[PDB]
Amino acid sequence: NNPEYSSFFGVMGASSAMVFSAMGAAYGTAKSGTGIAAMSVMRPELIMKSIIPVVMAGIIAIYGLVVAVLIANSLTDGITLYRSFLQLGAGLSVGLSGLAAGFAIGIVGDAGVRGTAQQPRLFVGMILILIFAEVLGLYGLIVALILSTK
Amino acid sequence: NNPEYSSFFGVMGASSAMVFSAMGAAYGTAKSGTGIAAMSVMRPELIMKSIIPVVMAGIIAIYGLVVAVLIANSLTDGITLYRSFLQLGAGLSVGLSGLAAGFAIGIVGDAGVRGTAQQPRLFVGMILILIFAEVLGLYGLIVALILSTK
Amino acid sequence: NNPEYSSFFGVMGASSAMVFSAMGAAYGTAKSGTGIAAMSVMRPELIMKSIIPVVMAGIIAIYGLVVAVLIANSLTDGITLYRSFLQLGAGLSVGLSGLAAGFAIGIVGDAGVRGTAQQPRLFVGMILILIFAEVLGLYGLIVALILSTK
Amino acid sequence: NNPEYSSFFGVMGASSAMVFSAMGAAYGTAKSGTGIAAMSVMRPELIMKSIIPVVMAGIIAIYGLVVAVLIANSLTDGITLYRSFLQLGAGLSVGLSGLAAGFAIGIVGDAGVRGTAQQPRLFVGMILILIFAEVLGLYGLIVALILSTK
Amino acid sequence: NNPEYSSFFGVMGASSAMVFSAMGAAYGTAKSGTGIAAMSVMRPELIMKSIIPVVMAGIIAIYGLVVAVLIANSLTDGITLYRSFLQLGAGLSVGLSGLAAGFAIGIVGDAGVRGTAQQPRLFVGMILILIFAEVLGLYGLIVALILSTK
Amino acid sequence: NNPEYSSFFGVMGASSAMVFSAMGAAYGTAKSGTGIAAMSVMRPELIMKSIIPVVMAGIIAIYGLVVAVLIANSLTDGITLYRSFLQLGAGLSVGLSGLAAGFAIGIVGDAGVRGTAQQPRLFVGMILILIFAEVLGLYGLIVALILSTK
Amino acid sequence: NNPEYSSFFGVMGASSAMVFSAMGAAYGTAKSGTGIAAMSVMRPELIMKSIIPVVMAGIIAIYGLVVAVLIANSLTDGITLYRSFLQLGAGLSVGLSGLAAGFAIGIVGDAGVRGTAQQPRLFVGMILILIFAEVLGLYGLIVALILSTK
Amino acid sequence: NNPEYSSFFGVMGASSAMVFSAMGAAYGTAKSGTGIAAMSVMRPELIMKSIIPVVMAGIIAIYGLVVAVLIANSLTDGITLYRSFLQLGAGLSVGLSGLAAGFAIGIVGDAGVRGTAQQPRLFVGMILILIFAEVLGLYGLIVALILSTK
Amino acid sequence: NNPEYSSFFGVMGASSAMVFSAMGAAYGTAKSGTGIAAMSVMRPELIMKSIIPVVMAGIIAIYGLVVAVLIANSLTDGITLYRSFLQLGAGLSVGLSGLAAGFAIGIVGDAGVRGTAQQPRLFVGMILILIFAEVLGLYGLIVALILSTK
Amino acid sequence: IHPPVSYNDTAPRILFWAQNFSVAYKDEWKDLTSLTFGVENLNLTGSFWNDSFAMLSLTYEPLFGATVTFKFILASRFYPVSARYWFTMERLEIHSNGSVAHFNVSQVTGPSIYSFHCEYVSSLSKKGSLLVTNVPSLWQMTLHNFQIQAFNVTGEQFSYASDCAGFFSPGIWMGLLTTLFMLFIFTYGLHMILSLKTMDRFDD
Amino acid sequence: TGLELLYLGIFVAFWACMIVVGICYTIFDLGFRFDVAWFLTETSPFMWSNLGIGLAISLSVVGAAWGIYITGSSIIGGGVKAPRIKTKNLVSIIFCEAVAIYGIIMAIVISNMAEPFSATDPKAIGHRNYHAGYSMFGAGLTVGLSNLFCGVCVGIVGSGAALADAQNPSLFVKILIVEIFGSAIGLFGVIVAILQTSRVKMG
Amino acid sequence: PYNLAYKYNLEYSVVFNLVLWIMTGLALAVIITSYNIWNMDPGYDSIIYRMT
Repeated sequence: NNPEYSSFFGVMGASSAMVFSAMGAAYGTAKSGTGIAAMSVMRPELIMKSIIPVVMAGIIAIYGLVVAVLIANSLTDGITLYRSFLQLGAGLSVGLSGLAAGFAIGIVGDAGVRGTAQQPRLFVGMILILIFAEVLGLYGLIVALILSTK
Repeated sequence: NNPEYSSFFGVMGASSAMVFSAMGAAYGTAKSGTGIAAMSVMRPELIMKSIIPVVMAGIIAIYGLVVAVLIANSLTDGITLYRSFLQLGAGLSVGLSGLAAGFAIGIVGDAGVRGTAQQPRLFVGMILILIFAEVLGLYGLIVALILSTK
Repeated sequence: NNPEYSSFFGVMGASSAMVFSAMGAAYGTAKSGTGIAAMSVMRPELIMKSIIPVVMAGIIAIYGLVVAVLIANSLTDGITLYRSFLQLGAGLSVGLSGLAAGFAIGIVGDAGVRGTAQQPRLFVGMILILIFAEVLGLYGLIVALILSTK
Repeated sequence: NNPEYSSFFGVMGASSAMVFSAMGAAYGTAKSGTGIAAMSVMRPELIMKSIIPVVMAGIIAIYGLVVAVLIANSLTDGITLYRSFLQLGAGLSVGLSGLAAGFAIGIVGDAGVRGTAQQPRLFVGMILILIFAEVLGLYGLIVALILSTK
Repeated sequence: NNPEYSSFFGVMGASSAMVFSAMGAAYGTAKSGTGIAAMSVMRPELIMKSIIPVVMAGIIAIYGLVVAVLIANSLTDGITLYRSFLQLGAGLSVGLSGLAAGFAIGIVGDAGVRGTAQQPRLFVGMILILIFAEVLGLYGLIVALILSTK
Repeated sequence: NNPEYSSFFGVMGASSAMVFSAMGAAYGTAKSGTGIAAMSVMRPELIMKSIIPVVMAGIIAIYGLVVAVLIANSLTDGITLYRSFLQLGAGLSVGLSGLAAGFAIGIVGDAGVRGTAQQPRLFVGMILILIFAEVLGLYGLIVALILSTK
Repeated sequence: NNPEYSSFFGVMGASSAMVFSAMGAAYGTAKSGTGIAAMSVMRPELIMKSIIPVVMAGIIAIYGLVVAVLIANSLTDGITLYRSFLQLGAGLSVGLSGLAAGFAIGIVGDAGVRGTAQQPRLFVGMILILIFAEVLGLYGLIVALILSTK
Repeated sequence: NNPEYSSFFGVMGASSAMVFSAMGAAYGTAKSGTGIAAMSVMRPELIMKSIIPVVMAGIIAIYGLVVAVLIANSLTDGITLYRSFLQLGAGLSVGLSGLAAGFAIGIVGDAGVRGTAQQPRLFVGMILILIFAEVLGLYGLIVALILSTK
Repeated sequence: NNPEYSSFFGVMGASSAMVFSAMGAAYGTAKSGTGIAAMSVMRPELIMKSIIPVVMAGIIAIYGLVVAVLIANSLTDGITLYRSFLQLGAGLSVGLSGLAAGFAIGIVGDAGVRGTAQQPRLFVGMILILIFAEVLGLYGLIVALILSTK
Repeated sequence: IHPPVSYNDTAPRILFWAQNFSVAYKDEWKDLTSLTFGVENLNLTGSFWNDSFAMLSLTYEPLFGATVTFKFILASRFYPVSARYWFTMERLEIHSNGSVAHFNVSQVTGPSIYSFHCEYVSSLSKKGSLLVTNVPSLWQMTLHNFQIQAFNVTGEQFSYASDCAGFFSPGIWMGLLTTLFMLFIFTYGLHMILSLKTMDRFDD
Repeated sequence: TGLELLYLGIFVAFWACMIVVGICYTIFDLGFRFDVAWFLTETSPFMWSNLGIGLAISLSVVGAAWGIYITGSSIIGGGVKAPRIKTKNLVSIIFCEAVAIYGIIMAIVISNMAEPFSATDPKAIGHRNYHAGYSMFGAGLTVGLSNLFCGVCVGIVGSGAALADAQNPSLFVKILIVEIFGSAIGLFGVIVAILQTSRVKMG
Repeated sequence: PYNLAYKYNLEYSVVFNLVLWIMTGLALAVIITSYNIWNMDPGYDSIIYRMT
């Protein structure tokens, strides 16, 4: 029969998927918000357009939530150790990829908002770079989904 | 079987849910309070409005308290190991997500408060960014509840 | 029946409840002491009025003492390993929560008293922020009581 | 018979293949994004050309995703320990090679963008350097394909 | 009957009490001595009064000594492992709580004597903050007594 | 006979042969790219001639790739622990040797190109020094080929 | 019927009682020596008065020596594991207490002699602080003697 | 007879003998290359003379190569643990000696390459210090040969 | 008869006695010697007097050598485990005590020689402080002889 | 779960359990699990239990045409380095028709107050080879999940279980320490190489 | 503090794990598993002996090269303005290299002590062989680390002496005594290594 | 029943060390890479001096 401690790795997959995605989103929001705060003192009207980096950072927390809820609803008492490993792998693959995407979003958003304060034309390029930064968390989600549903 | 030590992981879930959420709130209150003190030297009328970040930092700790109380009520001497792991997962998911939310709130509150000292229009932008940051703690709470009541 | 190492976690819960809470209160009192002394050079009349952060730091050590005495009194020879884990969890929940609350109280006390030296309007705001930092240790105490009595 | 713990190395192979490629792409996107933002203050015309470093960084994340998908698709519960180790090797070889490639892309992209603002002649050499820094991800991908499909 | 390694935790209780209380008292004395040496240059008549922080730092070592002697007297060849755990808990409580008290007393006394060089009215506030920082060692002693005589 | 876990060292040999070679080459490309960007502002004509350090940083990755491909094509299922160790040894001897060669290439390329901006006669000396730094990767390749084909 | 490895702990008792007291006394002599020299470049007549902290640091090493000789004389091949634990406890409680007293004496002596050059009145205050620091090593000695002569 | 894993230590001998020698030679080449690049801009005609420390770093690498090749050819399948550990000893003997000798060559070569530009008489002095810095790697090679041919 | 591994701790006693005493002597000689050399250009006639700290540092190496020779002479292959521990204790109690004495001697020699170069009358005070610092090595030697000859 | 074999001398003295107990003679593998566990007619005659020496003499009548006997021989004694009576299975001894074949048992040891468990106490190299012979022999044996306790036995229960499966083994220890020395050397070298620097300026 | 954070984190995590593991083993009565005897006995004597030789030479070279660059940097720098330095202050280099010479001599001497066993049961390996292994390891550590510290010390003093010579030629012959006193530590390490391996015979 | 021992597999040393050291390596790699990204030079120093 399957081992008793098997559910541990699945539960850690869920908690990791949520925790590291939350850390990535927190860092992204922190840096982007600092950028917006510095930008505002000079260019007030850009404040709302410049919240977009915060939103793209929050996407990463939403991705972590998706994987965490999916794993949590997939957990069972008799979970085979193989499924527990799949869930742990998916959880980390989304959580740490989201952490990296949060780093990218935070740094790019801070620098890009500060720049867009000084030169409005940057906004489009900043959005493109933020998209390239967020698609990393998206790829992490894809890997997590393939692992988990497998 | 249900080994004799099984409740250890549930107790650690409760302890984590409270401790890590409290540290998130403590940081989100320390940074925010330093920012408020630095701002108030010149804008004494903004203190009450600028206390909001402290309130959301406290909300993080309240999420932690909710999940910690839930785990501590779900604990039992014969708690099966699978349930104990679920509770540990909930504890970490709320605690460390609240810690990330607290860091985000602290940084955002400090920067935005020092900004709204100099540009009042930044206040509502701060409010939006802070709600985004606190929604990270809320996601942590959601996953924690799902795990604990799974 | 009960393993004879069961009381180790009880004694470590008591020792954590006191040690970590006292470290938090000590840091709070140290930072508040530096802040108070620095302010008092120019604003001596505020010396006594500005003792509040120290008091709200000592309250954290009082929470630690209450929980530690509870555990120490509730710790018999044949303590069930599950109950010993409960007491360890209570000790950590109060101790590290008091550590977080003490860090927040210390930083806020330093900032708030230094500001009050300059802007008298900041005293009520500082007290509000200190109350928010203190309720974290209070949450820790509540969770610790739930675990200990459970 | 094959050990139940065999799949752990495969799931870590997939998770690593994605996580480290994501970290490399995140560094490459972040530093190149700060470079683009700093450049755009003076030379807005160059944003859409200077975006190329970010595309190079993203291709590393795509390499990571492809290898992670191969591994995840090839996972099973009875996966023989030999195939599990092969998949861990593929995951590391592409993940950390992409990590190094993304770090090189970030550094050279930032330097090349900032230099191209000053000296347009630098663009072609920047393209060559980015290609040399990026084919490291391709070598990692080749090794990972061999190990994973072996 | 009772394990032979039982006495190890008791002797660590005693040595921990003394060592950590002595380290707290030593840190407090060192910081207060540096403060007194800096202050005395301009205000020689304050050297004798400014030794109060040193006295309250030494009282922490006295707490540690009392708990250490209690544990040392309680040690005997066949003490139950439970009693040894109690003595370890008392030692850690008194010693590390006194260490925190010594840290607080050191910083408070240094800052307070340096301030009292300038604003004589700071002395009463310094004494009160020292009392608050010192009752942490007293809480450690109370918990240590409750554990050690149980 | 040929324990089940024997392939692990060979697979790690392949992973090292690629990863550490890639990191050496990535550092070389990054450092030499920064040097070339700095040099190209004032001496545009030198950029295409000065890409040699980047080429020699890339060649380290070809060494790593060759050894990694040879190891990957020399991995049967029941590989003897002796051959698995040989392939780990080849992987390290080429990967870490390439890492050292990459550090040498990076430092020498940065210094040499930024100097050749000032003094044209330094170019041939830089090429010789880069050859001496490069043949370290070649010595690693030689040892790795001997070990891996043994 | 006792373990042959029992005497290891008593040997470490003596070894700590000497090593840590020697380290504390070395620090107390070193800091005090730098202070005495830097003072003597200007006020040579204070050398012999200011040598006091060095002597009080040396008394810490004498405490360590007395305890180490006592433990060494107490060692035997058949020493019970209980007595060996007593002697390790005594060794630590004298050695590390002397280490703390040595740090305190060193810092206090350095600062005190430096000040006593500037303010002759500070001499008695310095001596009192140094007596308080020395009494910590004395408490370590008392605990060590109690334990080692149980 | 001999344990299955006996070849690991000889393999590590070979890989270390190459890797550490490569790292020493790389450090030597990098430091000497920085020195030569700095020297060339002011005194171009000394480049080819000043390239000597790089030659000696290459010689260190060759010592490593010789020992590594010897061990690799000595590694048979049934290698006794005694021969395997002899070869590990030789691997460290050449690798770490070559590492230190390479560091010394790098530093003295940098200093002497710079010095020769300001004071040409120092050329022979630099060479004479360098041959002493390299006979250390030669010593390591001697001991490695003796060990690996014992 | 005695265990196989017993002589290990005696061997390490000898190795510690020499390694740590060599560390202390080397540091004392190096620190005092750089002090002496830097002094000598200002005051060439003081060198033969300033050598005294170097001799005091050498005496630490002599203590280490004496204890190490005693251990190595008494240490037979099959000594009792109790004697092996005694010799390890003597080795540490001379080696690390002599290390502390070496640090004290180095710091005091550097400071005192530099001061004496500026103020001749500091010489005798420096001699006294050096005696107090070097006597720690003598205490280590006494404990080491007692343990090793017991 | 079939019950353990319990050699009784006024009380359970020797407890012996194995999930799958198989033997082979000239490669004719046979299974003795059913013939051993749960059969009330098992022939343990010739077994012996000193206070410091034990011998479990299992016997099977028709097997391989002769009444074969397997004597598991263990001892327990006071190891002065620690106050504990440690027990070791000295050997295993197979009596065929007119001859005896000896297997030494390499790693079966533990505190006498605890039982000893080990997956695959078997003579096959594929399965740990805890049983061993220096002289080539006709017999082979495998005891999947072999658990035994011959001293300080309490009723029908095995005491707590020591076992061979540990966190570390001698080979892994040698490898880890060699790798730790190499990692110190590499970290020193990498610290020096990383702390390299390049000039930020050049002369005129 | 970048790399030192990694070092400190590894150190602190390792020792926290060791404290927790020791407490757990002791408390759970599992102390009988923590067989330091089994470790020291099964870990082959060859490992200890060859680590001893390798370190005996390699740490001595890490000392010699370290001192050589410490003192060579100063020799060259001071020689830029005072070229007379180069010929005279080479004695510091000679003293640093004598340390590596001690290293090779003792490494060869120790390697002369290793012999094969053809025995693998610890009772058959025996006290003599285990002692040979540990004593060669001890000699290796003794000579290697004593020489490392001695070379570093002599390098520091030689740098000081070269800088002093840069400004007063007569100064060198008197500062050289400090280098001699430093150098004596390597000889002491060699003596202790010889005595450690005085009665060693593998076989 | 019978207090039978937990059935630890004989390969426990190998699997334990593989897991422990592979995971330590991966964790250290993640921590170091994330530290480098976290303390990455933010690059907007060309903007800072106006904002400060």
